Amino acid sequence: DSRKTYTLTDYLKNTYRLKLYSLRWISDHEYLYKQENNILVFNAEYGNSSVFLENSTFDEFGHSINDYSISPDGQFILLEYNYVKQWRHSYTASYDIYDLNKRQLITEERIPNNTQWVTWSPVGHKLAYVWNNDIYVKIEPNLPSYRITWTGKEDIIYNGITDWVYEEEVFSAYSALWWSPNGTFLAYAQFNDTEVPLIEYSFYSDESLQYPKTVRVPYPKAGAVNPTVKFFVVNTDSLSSVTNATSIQITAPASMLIGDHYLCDVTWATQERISLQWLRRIQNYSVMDICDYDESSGRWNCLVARQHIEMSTTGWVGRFRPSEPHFTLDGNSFYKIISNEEGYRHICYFQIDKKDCTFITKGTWEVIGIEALTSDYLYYISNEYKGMPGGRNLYKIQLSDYTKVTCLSCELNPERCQYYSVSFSKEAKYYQLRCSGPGLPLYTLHSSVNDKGLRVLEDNSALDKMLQNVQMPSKKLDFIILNETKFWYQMILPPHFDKSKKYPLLLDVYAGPCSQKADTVFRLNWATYLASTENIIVASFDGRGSGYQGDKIMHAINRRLGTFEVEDQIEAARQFSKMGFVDNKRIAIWGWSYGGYVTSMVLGSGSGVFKCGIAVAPVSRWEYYDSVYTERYMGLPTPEDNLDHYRNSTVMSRAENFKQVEYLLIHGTADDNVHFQQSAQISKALVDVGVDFQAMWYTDEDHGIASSTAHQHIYTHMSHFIKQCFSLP
Amino acid sequence: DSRKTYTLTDYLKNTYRLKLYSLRWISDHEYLYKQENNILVFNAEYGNSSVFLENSTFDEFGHSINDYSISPDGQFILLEYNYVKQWRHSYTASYDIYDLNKRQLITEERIPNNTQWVTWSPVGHKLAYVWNNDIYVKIEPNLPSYRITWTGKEDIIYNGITDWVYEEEVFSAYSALWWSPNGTFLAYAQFNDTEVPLIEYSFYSDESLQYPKTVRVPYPKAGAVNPTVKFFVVNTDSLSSVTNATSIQITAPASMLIGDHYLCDVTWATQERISLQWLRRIQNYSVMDICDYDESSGRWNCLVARQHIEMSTTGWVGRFRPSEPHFTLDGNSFYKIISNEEGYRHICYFQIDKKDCTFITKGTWEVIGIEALTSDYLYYISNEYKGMPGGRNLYKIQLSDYTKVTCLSCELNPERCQYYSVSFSKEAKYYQLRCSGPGLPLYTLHSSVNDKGLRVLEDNSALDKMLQNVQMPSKKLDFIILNETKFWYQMILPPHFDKSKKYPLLLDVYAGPCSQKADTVFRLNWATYLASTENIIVASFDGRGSGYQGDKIMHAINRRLGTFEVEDQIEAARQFSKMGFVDNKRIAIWGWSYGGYVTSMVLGSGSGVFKCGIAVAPVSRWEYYDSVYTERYMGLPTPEDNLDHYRNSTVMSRAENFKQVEYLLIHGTADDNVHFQQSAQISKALVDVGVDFQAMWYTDEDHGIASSTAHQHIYTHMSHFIKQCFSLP
Ligand SMILES: O=C([C@@H]1C[C@H](N2CCC(c3cc(C(F)(F)F)nn3-c3ccccc3)CC2)CN1)N1CCSC1
Ligand SMILES: O=C([C@@H]1C[C@H](N2CCC(c3cc(C(F)(F)F)nn3-c3ccccc3)CC2)CN1)N1CCSC1
Ligand SMILES: *[C@@H]1O[C@H](CO)[C@@H](O[C@@H]2O[C@H](CO)[C@@H](O)[C@H](O)[C@H]2NC(C)=O)[C@H](O)[C@H]1NC(C)=O
Ligand SMILES: *[C@@H]1O[C@H](CO)[C@@H](O[C@@H]2O[C@H](CO)[C@@H](O)[C@H](O)[C@H]2NC(C)=O)[C@H](O)[C@H]1NC(C)=O
Ligand SMILES: *[C@@H]1O[C@H](CO)[C@@H](O[C@@H]2O[C@H](CO)[C@@H](O)[C@H](O)[C@H]2NC(C)=O)[C@H](O)[C@H]1NC(C)=O
Ligand SMILES: *[C@@H]1O[C@H](CO)[C@@H](O[C@@H]2O[C@H](CO)[C@@H](O)[C@H](O)[C@H]2NC(C)=O)[C@H](O)[C@H]1NC(C)=O
Ligand SMILES: *[C@@H]1O[C@H](CO)[C@@H](O[C@@H]2O[C@H](CO)[C@@H](O)[C@H](O)[C@H]2NC(C)=O)[C@H](O)[C@H]1NC(C)=O
Ligand SMILES: *[C@@H]1O[C@H](CO)[C@@H](O)[C@H](O)[C@H]1NC(C)=O
Ligand SMILES: *[C@@H]1O[C@H](CO)[C@@H](O)[C@H](O)[C@H]1NC(C)=O
Ligand SMILES: *[C@@H]1O[C@H](CO)[C@@H](O)[C@H](O)[C@H]1NC(C)=O
Ligand SMILES: *[C@@H]1O[C@H](CO)[C@@H](O)[C@H](O)[C@H]1NC(C)=O
Ligand SMILES: *[C@@H]1O[C@H](CO)[C@@H](O)[C@H](O)[C@H]1NC(C)=O
Ligand SMILES: *[C@@H]1O[C@H](CO)[C@@H](O)[C@H](O)[C@H]1NC(C)=O
Repeated sequence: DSRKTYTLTDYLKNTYRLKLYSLRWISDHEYLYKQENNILVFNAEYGNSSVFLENSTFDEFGHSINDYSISPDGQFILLEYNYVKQWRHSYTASYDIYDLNKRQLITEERIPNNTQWVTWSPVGHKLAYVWNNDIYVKIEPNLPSYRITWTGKEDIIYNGITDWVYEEEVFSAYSALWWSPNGTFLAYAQFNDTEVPLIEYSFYSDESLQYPKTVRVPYPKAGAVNPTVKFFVVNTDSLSSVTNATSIQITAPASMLIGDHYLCDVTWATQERISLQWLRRIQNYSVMDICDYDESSGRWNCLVARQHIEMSTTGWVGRFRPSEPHFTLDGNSFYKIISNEEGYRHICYFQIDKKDCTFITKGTWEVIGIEALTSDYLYYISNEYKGMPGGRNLYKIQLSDYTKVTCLSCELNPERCQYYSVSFSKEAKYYQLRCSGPGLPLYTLHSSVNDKGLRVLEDNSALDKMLQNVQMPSKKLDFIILNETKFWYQMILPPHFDKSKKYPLLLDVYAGPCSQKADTVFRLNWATYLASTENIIVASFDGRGSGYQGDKIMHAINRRLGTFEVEDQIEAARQFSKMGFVDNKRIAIWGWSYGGYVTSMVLGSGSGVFKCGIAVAPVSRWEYYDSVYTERYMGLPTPEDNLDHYRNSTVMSRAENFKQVEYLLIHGTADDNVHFQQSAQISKALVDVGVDFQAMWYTDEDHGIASSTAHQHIYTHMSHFIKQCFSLP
Repeated sequence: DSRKTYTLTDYLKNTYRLKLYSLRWISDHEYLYKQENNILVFNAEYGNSSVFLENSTFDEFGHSINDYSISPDGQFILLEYNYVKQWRHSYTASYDIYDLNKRQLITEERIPNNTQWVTWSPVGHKLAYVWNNDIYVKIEPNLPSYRITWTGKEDIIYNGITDWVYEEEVFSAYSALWWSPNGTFLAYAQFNDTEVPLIEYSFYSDESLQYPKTVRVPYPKAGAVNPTVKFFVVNTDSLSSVTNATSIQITAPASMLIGDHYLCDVTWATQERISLQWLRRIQNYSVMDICDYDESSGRWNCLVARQHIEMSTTGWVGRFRPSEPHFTLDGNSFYKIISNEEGYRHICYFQIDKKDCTFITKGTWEVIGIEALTSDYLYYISNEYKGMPGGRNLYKIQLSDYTKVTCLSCELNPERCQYYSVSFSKEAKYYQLRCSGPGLPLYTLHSSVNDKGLRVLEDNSALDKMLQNVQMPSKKLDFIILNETKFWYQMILPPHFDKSKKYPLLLDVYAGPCSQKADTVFRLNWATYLASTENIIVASFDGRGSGYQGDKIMHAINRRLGTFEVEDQIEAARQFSKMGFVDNKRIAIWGWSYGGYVTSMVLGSGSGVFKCGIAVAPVSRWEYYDSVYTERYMGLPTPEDNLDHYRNSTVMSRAENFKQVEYLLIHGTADDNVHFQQSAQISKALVDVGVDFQAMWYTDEDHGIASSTAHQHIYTHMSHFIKQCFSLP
């Protein structure tokens, strides 16, 4: 075979790029698509397009624009620039608004610099933005903005934006604003972090900075004082420039107010009905309030009879939080994914006025998400097909007869496509399917009336032809049995794999709760290079604690992080080592983040299975990590709750057992998520017992270690380490 | 040869231990010594002893006693416990006083906990101590203290103790108080750090600490705002007669007050005469005031007729600071080591009111220090003997005839002993000689009346026996000639050194200004292991900028750090190749501190000479280092002064050239001296240009990386690295 292999440089320089087709639906019939930096509008039925915005119109703009956002009526475009990253989702930017009718920039009443968040209303062209932690509303892009809140205070009071923990662990967003469906009301949360302790770490910046600066971030570690939260709704149709806006508060239910709690979901039901879910700090009890606007009062009333309790006896509520309700047109009923009596996640149908919900799906598999809802059909994604928890397909269920379930993606191309996501148009007249494996990604457009496959948007033809000239690895997805339970694994196998030769094996671990590392997704990554060029098998295993297989598996690690999920990785590797094609003298393990924790726990286990391993930004002790995530799984680190297990599940306590392995420990110094602290305590424990190891800090890098140069450097360094570990003397 | 080598474990575990003879003179005739944890008092003349304090007297004390000190009158002992290290010299401790006459502890009016410094008066049993940054005086150990200052303020005002930079760079001590010779007056300095910027860094502490602490220290980096200083004298004899005794200020001379300046020396001359040396921020100009108590005004006056100017046209003043004066009994004249007209440091004799001094020693060699002064003789240490700048001997010069110079130590044991220090009794009636190489340390007692040897105190016989059975390395001390100038080097050579073989060479570097790494000292260290077990030649070289050889050499790097001292190390490696016993494919370089900087500069020079190197806690950019040290050699980092050279001598600017070498970078995270910042910027610059390298951080370790476990871990880590660098594959 004279073809080149998939090398480290190919991964690092992105030589082989997957093609995408990211569209944005603007109506029931049309979508926007960025082609050649021109924004085109497409008609879904025929495939014809027009140029909505020529790539040249902002040639004289002055700044490089980061992103575009067209108002829902197509009259305005928000130009985003001076982008400055904060955390995972948060950033600041400058904004300008361009009038699409006039074909001119608006120069009056501009959105301020250092704006923290901006959003169009869902209909028309109102704006709401947050600046210096306060909310502002613009009825028209050129008009003076109304100031909604006056309490905004850096690191202390947050209006319409989340603090650190709510951004990272609750909403997965900086935004804490929720327009009503037609833009009449703007709902928002206010966070108060007054008593929340600060994480502090050094930032070194450019060489020219003489004194490092100290970054200070309100961050509750497990057991610490949490932010408090309030919820408000303001009518944006009755604002005055003369009087200050009035925000109506909707207070949490009594069952929440008795102790610490969170706001975890906000979902508008109708123009005049809002739902909110609240979660106790002890995350096994949550309640939904359904609140109606009272025209006489001007107030929002949440009737007790419309209250819905969701709890768990085996673990926490929801995969990472209580799930999202999907309301019908009239908002009188709704659909919601919840754990059934057998512990599998399925769609339940609720009346707003009734306590008992009715499950409309069932079986030993799970609904992943509800994707669209019409009066006749609910569309959802599940891993039902072929009983493969790592595959994903689109289904529809007839609302008048639940026996009638149709798979819409299963048979389109079963050899190439077993993992789908979907994007529906405004009223679900059309949908885009995005197949992402096991073959190359495939984007297709369909119409809902008879599920016609209209056309192929992107089939990655170019890439296919290029990859033909490369010795690409294959992927095996299979299972092993442990106490009569299937647990799935995948192996990235070298080209020309020979079952009679012995290969070194790298165990690629994440293994966080609800994690899935064995799936049918096609990926070009570090593992691709390891298999193709270095002839290493890269395996991953989903053991106890993994998701999408029911709560019996998922909740196995409840109150018990660093136990079964760690043990199951060792057990999988033990079993892989007995296969004929695995060199048991050369088994390695690595992981990032949660997987760095598991890797570290595995290496300190004393198992003798692993010769070496690499931990990148690992958690080392659960009390160091954030409250919302940690306590979900661990409860509170007090003697009357779960302290003994917080204390038993540290990497540090296992330091001695590292004496018989090669360990590389890596961490960014500006990691705001898993603090450098965590690795600092590992290294010190190893030093204290006399264990040699390898280390690398990345100056000013965060949890992603994703700056272009650091990303190349880390993978280069880890490759040297693995190759050295696997070299035969 | 079948003897064991000197191994890493021998070094790390202190297998072969140097015996010391640490004595403390308590009078002209007696000294204290610890034998089997007892404290014996010795008669110097006859060698007989009694037990002064039984090793059992503080069994029921209830604390570990860190140290003790007896009042000069023998009446009390100060017991130090709860010792907590601060910087290089500073610490805090608890103190009890034990009455040696009544033979009981004092329980009344105790020195408080967290005391920063305490000292007995030179005579009697007065105490002065510093607590919460203020000075207190007890006339009697059991009576209430008199408060002296009320301005003390944590990190802001320091009374009687130094701030960070004065401690590290100016006084090499924490204390900033000075009792007059009979204890009447207490002089002290007051430091004001109000506007000095803070270095900030994380300290992680024990694993139990949930949030890391931020250590904040006033620390002026180069060109930043310095502390200001004031000087005061209080009459402690007046304390019990007056409510609040006045601290009389002695202001700096006009020539210092025009700009930033330092107090660099305080020395009492008589009971009523104090001398002070001040140094301009531009450290090539210093002024000594000599100040008399004016009995009729209660004031201190410094006559300009007694003011002495010390300046330098070629560099800074002094080796590291203007030298200390030694006053004759009457306080009307004094001796001082200063640079002569040829650039050599020699003893000059001054009358306090005549500006021209008389040199009493001369030659192409240097006086190291003045050790004692009697009415007839001055005793000093120089490197005159055999023109060996790396040797040290004690000399006696007759004050009534300067042609009469006797070397007291030169010929005592010429092959074993070429490096001496000395400890004189109170009125120099006896002296202990401490020989420290090139053979095993040898401690001997001598009487000044006749300069006859009284007895050997410690000869290290035990160790000599053990070392017979070990294949010890040898040391070659010699010179090479560059541009008509002698430049010294030493080599630690493996046992059975054969000039016909090619050996790997490690260049052990420091090379800061006035450094000396080529000397006659006997050391048991990492180099001993590398030569003995690993058959590596370990070399060091004293190039331009090195000390004890005159200002032509020392001042060569003036305003030009990171040039000649770097180039000369490279050139030294080339010359060691010429010698024909060096494997030119296996030349390594390493150093700590200034040596880490030079190592890094050498490795990024592009010379091709060195295969690999290790930098531990390096400086990387002069603007990151402290003002007093950096500015001494580099002046100010401003466009008008020396900014261009500051910017030109960073490690980071040579990042691209590290592609040619193997590099290991090591730094303690809690380094208060050379901030982790310095290594954080090296790593980032290397990541930025795509260079692979090895790294190790040491959690909560400081500049010394001296905790027991970290010390073993770092030398282990470095050993593996050097061996891998040198291995023939
Ligand atoms: O960063 C973290 C945690 C992980 C946590 N995070 C976990 C995964 C989660 C997530 C990731 C994905 C994706 F991979 F599919 F995209 N989907 N989800 C998800 C979110 C809500 C409901 C269902 C699924 C998004 C939030 C956010 N903070 N660490 C935890 C232990 S080590 C570091
Ligand atoms: O830590 C430092 C500096 C070094 C400086 N330090 C330099 C050495 C100096 C010193 C060391 C020694 C000894 F090694 F012999 F004991 N003697 N002296 C000394 C002091 C005053 C006068 C004469 C000699 C004592 C002060 C104190 N801070 N760095 C400078 C460049 S990298 C880090
Ligand atoms: C959006 O929905 C809101 C809420 O129903 C509408 O506001 C109401 O409209 C009704 C019907 O005309 C009026 O009688 C009420 O007085 C309004 N209520 C409030 C609270 O304002 C609003 O008209 C809709 N907006 C758009 C643009 O369609
Ligand atoms: C944010 O929360 C803090 C409580 O952590 C509030 O401050 C308290 O307010 C009450 C009533 O005004 C005072 O009596 C207390 O002294 C405050 N407590 C503390 C610990 O500071 C604060 O008012 C809240 N801010 C907002 C805007 O809601
Ligand atoms: C939510 O989790 C907590 C913690 O596991 C549960 O509280 C425990 O319940 C029983 C008592 O009925 C005992 O096992 C423990 O004493 C309780 N533990 C703690 C820490 O309080 C609680 O029952 C859970 N909620 C639900 C609905 O299951
Ligand atoms: C001892 O005298 C000093 C010097 O006058 C007093 O310190 C002054 O106190 C006043 C009032 O508190 C301050 O405004 C001055 O700035 C202080 N000066 C200095 C130099 O510190 C001190 O308070 C006196 N002590 C007693 C017990 O009276
Ligand atoms: C220590 O020296 C001081 C300062 O000279 C002595 O105090 C002086 O003593 C003489 C008496 O001989 C008096 O005339 C002065 O008034 C004193 N001066 C001051 C400033 O107090 C002191 O007596 C000496 N102490 C001892 C113990 O000898
Ligand atoms: C597509 O074509 C139809 C005519 O057949 C037209 O009405 C429509 O506006 C076109 N859409 C776009 C986006 O160009
Ligand atoms: C943003 O900053 C620039 C540069 O300082 C300034 O000229 C501009 O007016 C600012 N924009 C707004 C909306 O204030
Ligand atoms: C609105 O409220 C803020 C803060 O409470 C106040 O400063 C401002 O003057 C108010 N304006 C009016 C018009 O009431
Ligand atoms: C040493 O011996 C002499 C007697 O010759 C005696 O006076 C002296 O006190 C003794 N000193 C000690 C410390 O034992
Ligand atoms: C310290 O200096 C500041 C000026 O920076 C001054 O305001 C303060 O009074 C000083 N404090 C003293 C000398 O006690
Ligand atoms: C001190 O240093 C500065 C800068 O090198 C210089 O301009 C000045 O003349 C120097 N003083 C002496 C006495 O050489």
